[PDB]
Amino acid sequence: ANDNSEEMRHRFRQLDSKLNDLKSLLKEIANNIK
Amino acid sequence: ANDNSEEMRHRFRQLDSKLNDLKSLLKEIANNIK
Repeated sequence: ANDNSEEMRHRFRQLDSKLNDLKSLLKEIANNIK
Repeated sequence: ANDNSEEMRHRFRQLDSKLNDLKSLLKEIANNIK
């Protein structure tokens, strides 16, 4: 049983968590400046 | 031997490095404002 969907999928999930970390950083700066 | 997984994969790696550069910029601004 072999597939290449889950490896790109796991890439998508880890970049999604990176983007959410970046969103948390942006909302941190949004709370700090205001 | 032909595949299209590695070209989209290399796109994913170069955008991941772009995102990490953006994270370094955000942490630079996070260090500068504070």
